[PDB]
Amino acid sequence: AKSLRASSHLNAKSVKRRGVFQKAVDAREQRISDKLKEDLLKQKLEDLKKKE
Amino acid sequence: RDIEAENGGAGVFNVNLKDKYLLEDDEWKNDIMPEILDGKNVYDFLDPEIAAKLQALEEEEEKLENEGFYNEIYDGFEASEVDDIKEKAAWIRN
Amino acid sequence: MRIYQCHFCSSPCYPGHGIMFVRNDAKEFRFCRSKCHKAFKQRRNPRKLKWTKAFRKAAGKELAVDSTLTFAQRRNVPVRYNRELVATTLKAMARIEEIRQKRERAFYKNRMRGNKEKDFLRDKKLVESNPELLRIREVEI
Amino acid sequence: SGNGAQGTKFRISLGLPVGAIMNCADNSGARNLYIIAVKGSGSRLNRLPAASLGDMVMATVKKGKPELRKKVMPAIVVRQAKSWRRRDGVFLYFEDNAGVIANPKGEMKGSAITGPVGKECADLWPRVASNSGVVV
Amino acid sequence: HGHLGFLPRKRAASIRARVKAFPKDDRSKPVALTSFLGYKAGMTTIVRDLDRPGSKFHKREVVEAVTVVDTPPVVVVGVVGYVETPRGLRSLTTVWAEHLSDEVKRRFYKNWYKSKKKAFTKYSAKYAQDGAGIERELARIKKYASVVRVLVHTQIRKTPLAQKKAHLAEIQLNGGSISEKVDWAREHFEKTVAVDSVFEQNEMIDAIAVTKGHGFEGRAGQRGYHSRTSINHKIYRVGKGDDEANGATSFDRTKKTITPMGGFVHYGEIKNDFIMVKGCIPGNRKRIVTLRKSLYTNTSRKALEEVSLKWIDTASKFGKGRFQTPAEKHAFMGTLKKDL
RNA sequence: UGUACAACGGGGUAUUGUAAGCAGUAGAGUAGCCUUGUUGUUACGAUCUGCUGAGAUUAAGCCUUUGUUGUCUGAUUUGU
RNA sequence: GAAUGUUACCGCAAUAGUAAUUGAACUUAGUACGAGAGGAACAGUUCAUUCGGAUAAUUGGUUUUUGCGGCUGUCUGAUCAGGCAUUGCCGCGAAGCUACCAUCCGCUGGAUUAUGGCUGAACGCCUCUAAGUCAGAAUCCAUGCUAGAACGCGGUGAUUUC
RNA sequence: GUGAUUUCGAUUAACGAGAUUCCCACUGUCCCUAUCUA
RNA sequence: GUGAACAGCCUCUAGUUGAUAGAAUAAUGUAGAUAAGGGAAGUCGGCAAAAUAGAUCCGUAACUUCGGGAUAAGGAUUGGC
Ligand SMILES: [Zn+2]
Repeated sequence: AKSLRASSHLNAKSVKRRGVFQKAVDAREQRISDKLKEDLLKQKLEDLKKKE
Repeated sequence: RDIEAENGGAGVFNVNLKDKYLLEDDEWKNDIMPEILDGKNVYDFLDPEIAAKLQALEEEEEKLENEGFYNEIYDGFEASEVDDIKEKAAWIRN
Repeated sequence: MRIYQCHFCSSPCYPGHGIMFVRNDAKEFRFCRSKCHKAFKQRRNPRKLKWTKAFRKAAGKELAVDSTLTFAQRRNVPVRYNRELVATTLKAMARIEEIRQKRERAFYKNRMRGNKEKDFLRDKKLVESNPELLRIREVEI
Repeated sequence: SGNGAQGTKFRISLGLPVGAIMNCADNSGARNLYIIAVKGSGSRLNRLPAASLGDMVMATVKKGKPELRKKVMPAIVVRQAKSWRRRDGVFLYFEDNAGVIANPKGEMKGSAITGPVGKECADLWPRVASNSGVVV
Repeated sequence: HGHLGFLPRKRAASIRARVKAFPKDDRSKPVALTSFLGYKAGMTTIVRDLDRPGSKFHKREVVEAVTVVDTPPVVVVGVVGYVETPRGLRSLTTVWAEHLSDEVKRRFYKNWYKSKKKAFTKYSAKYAQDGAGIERELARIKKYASVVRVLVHTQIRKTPLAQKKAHLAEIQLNGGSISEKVDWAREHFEKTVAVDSVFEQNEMIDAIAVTKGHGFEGRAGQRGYHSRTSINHKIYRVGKGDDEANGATSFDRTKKTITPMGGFVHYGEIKNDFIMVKGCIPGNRKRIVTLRKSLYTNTSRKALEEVSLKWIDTASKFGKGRFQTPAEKHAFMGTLKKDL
């Protein structure tokens, strides 16, 4: 059987990873960043409520 | 198999089995059918004229409520007297 | 998923819970817990075991036949999916369970009528039969 | 899953080690099936090979017909007393242990199977499915 | 016998297991935390409606064990810059937020009740008129640091734990330039970061924790209480604390939270955000656990498939629980003696 | 000197399987009485039934707490 | 575990160890190839074997929870409530422990070997080799994982009133 | 000197802390361990 | 008292409360137990454990020196009132 370190299956994994998997990763990270910005804005709005 | 090949190919294509559903409305084809609610199976309660049967049930319920289906002294002595007797009994048992 | 009911005590069986025994005549007994399963293996009678719904309904601790109780059965004829029908079912299930709770409380109260009378009779017998301890009670008070 | 099975087989709790006698659940004329080996059994030192529902074993006939005795033949396990977990969510078990005689290609030697057949065994062996009257 | 890579079998130096590798950074991406802190709060069971083409269980439902990790938002209280040297990474500067809660100030004491609680009182004097010293140190980090990590601490007072001392850790910031990382940290000083701004559902994460201790076992010696890093645990649900119906799915309409009847055993109820992770993770209930992002871009269809949960088991774990809610229990049993 | 801690108590959650006492016109029958029956009568009587999913236990490594009572301190050592 | 002012928190990483394995199934396909009989593989998917590290939601086992109930003999006048029978015996039994008897998880870059080459002399032909250079094995070194030098190192907090 | 007795050097019931091969039953001997008490 | 019983178990009269103590409860050891499915596959070797066990009724083979074998084997039953 092909090993975990098998070069052919490693090349196949690399070419697969370069595509749809990485696209999913990038979209996920963008959404996570957007909701992190939303979280910061929410806390800053609570601080603004305190000031007001 | 042509649609499968165009989309993903065999082993990665994910066919939507709700697309060939024959319903009164097409927008209902992509809907989640609930099955659990408070320890009951929804499919068990799923049947036509459920509204008519529930109307009959509520009518019988109103009749029972009208008839009074949902609702401290003894001979010789009053409420305080029976309370004193019960208090003495509890004291004796203790 | 399907919520089953225990063959022995009739308690609900949820996914993964309990154990199933398939007999050679190919009928499946689902047990909610090893207590019920072991009682079944010992061949005890649920209708005799007081903590089972079989015994309770047999002996009259609770109602076995009721208009609310007739609503739920295993449907062997499927119905076409209809969103309005599903929403009406979701409403009616809560309404029916509420009505069944009211009827269950009424049935229990009807079962337990007379308890106050028996308690008063026993208290009267005890107080009358013990006049000498009332003297000590009054000495304290 | 050896030769004749249909697709992949998941792990099921082992119930029948080598040297076990199970019932024979077909009308081939055998009364029991004595396990001498289990096909597709991974090797570990000082471990008895064992079989589960849906497995193919090699068995002799301890009790049955004189023609069917004396010969090692393939059999397929269709019932086990040992409880196993079904992936949809149930732990279940049968009353006894039972298997059916078969050829190397998985075809049933007999004509029908008596008693419930394990769903896993039926879905793995199409001939068992064809000859089953009760599937769980 | 045994895997020789897990030698020596000695006790972990700390109860909080160390993260020894963060994901490789990509500067073009936005600023994100690589890791999060939580407390292990028991396990339960779910029914998943599986969509996995090729499988014998495609379009069929399976029952899975899951772990629940109680994750109230972490508080950002500091930043540390690292410079690479011919001898490895070296920390050059630590900058702290102006105010720190008693929850984190307890971490700096062995005997809190007896102390004058002077910790960081002289540090707070740097935010006096211009913040010039704080700004100079942040400028130093921006100029020389090649790796920036943020100091965060857990809000252990939001948990059912008897411990009042918060756990403090470094979390690597990935994405953006060094100056953008430092700006993000400075903006988030004394602010909370929620678990859903770090992770999301269907994502594969890694669990780093110290395992269950077993004392002396028969060569003989210490068994358990080792640092372990388990990888590729799928997130089945990121729940919200302020959300009723935490345990309700689209298929199960019962309005109920994630907390089982009677509470988790040896751990209270879940009243915060939580992570439902498929399978088991190292550690036992109440242990502090570190959740890390995947080190590599996973090439599995398992990392891609969406999770559709049908039902979450909220029956009692304190016995052979049969009822999901107390209302269901009452509706089954009926009217008891003390109800009248 | 606190959304402090503890001991009790309260509520959940579980385990078992229906407590003690009393009552019955339920109980193989036997004896006693006599208003010789067509639910005549009395004593004993394994067991049965109702009060009664009752009663008991439930953290000791379960969860929770607008209650009650209390506690909040001794000793040693460490300096560029 | 003493000592490197004290004490506390967060880190670095020299060095040492190191782990994954094999089979099958779908599709490619009844295709390439073949008078026929027969009949592959790469890319894309899904499982299992052996081994390892965990874990206790569920199922199973276990009970001094002597938790609840039951039984024999004797003893406390009887009832109640209990004692003794070296865990008296029996049924169930939470919690804990635990099982291939249960569940989960176990990767990806450089440099190479054999070999196949490019340019190219030696040797006015030629030549994969001499200078140079491209690919390439489950190999090597890294990545990752475990420990962390108690005489390796860094950052940071607080540092005694008589 | 032989060692009951009978029958035809062989044979022999009853008995044995004597020796050997199997059978049923049984099982933690084992697959494969796990738990409880002192 | 139970019981066939000077057995074992509990009690009355009489006697004793002696054995270095305290705190913890990891592995291991010794003694005593339980266990899914399988059932000798373990081992030189069923070693050790398990299973059997009292009494009443029925029933009992080969062989035999006619005395035995024999509690052969194999079934049913056992409380309280
Ligand atoms: Zn039960």
